Amino acid sequence: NLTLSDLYDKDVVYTSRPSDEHQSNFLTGRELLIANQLPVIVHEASATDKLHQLFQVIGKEVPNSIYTFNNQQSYENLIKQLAHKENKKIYFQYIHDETILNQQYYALDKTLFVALNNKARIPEWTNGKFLPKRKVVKIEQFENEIKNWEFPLVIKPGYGVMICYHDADLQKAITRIKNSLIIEQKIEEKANYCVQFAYSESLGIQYLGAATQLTDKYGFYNGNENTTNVPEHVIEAGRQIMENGVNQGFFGVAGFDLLVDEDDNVYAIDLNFRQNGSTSMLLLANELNSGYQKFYSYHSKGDNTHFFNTILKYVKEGSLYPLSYYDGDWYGEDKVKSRFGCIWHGDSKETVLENERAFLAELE
Ligand SMILES: Nc1ncnc2c1ncn2[C@@H]1O[C@H](COP(=O)(O)OP(=O)(O)O)[C@@H](O)[C@H]1O
Ligand SMILES: [Cl-]
Ligand SMILES: [Mg+2]
Ligand code: NA
Repeated sequence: NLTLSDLYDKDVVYTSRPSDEHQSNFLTGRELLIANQLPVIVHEASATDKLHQLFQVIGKEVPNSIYTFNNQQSYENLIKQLAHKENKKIYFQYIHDETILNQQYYALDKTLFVALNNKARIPEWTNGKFLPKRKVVKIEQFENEIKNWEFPLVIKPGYGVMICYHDADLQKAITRIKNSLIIEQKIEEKANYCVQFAYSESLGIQYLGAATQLTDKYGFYNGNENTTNVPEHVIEAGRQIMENGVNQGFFGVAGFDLLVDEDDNVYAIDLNFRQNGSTSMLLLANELNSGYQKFYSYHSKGDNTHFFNTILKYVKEGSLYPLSYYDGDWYGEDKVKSRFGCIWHGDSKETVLENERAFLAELE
């Protein structure tokens, strides 16, 4: 299976940190087990002895090719040092301000990265295909325009995504809104997929697989599950979107949130020209039970020692594959909440989800 160094040239250094600072630090370790030879910028608390212990159980090692930082200033100074004095190109997962690093030191064209990930611009990347009823509306005209829409509908920035089923939901959304907004019909989906692809010049476009997104009825993220039953026309919709981005210079990993309705129509509701936590579930498939897999993340309830030791219990049982660990005790005992990203895997959904619930009960 592919690793990230297969996609990125030797001069690239990778950061998955968003520009909650502790949650952002926790994300720096997200890709460590798939990075291989790619150097990764990681918070010190994301690679303590606790991470080494978890990886050791499953026969993995922490990459030696990490650069660490411990606060905002050290993060920003490290980026400048690598680009200005070590001839590195920085591959970002999230938009960073120009004061941090001028565009000429980006591994991937910043203007293209912003355009590919701009939700208002989805129709450009699908060539007008795969769209629900959807309009981009300036905020001053929004309240009057929204009266023309039937429920259920979705409001997105052009607060986060606001799914509205009725007038009460809409009035709450309007209060939170008070330059542009996306209004979209809420599709009554029978399936969703996050379909993922990689590209490099030597490899061409490669389909990596797909994960289902677990979301509540308001779209809030509750994890990702494995799936091998992706319809060919869903894969092809994703491949077309990938090719559109690649043709303008995209390289690396991308994932597309594709919904399918009861008539098998495909809707592209979110394009992520960047990777996510579930990319690791696809690329580590050789080490996971294929029966059922669920990727998610968890926070300490307070006692970081009990959090870690409960995690270690389940890792040693073999049900729980550790991906990332932010050690809040790096700041002092229980001063900051530890955080953990992982894959539950096993023979069936029933047994795996029972293990997850047992773990959550043991924590609380
Ligand atoms: N038009 C839509 N129809 C149905 N569900 C939607 C729609 N837009 C968003 N959702 C739901 O909300 C979730 C989050 O929306 P998304 O646009 O993917 O935002 P994010 O950028 O936070 O991923 C989706 O995964 C899906 O479950
Ligand atoms: Cl843009
Ligand atoms: Mg999404
Ligand atoms: Na996106």
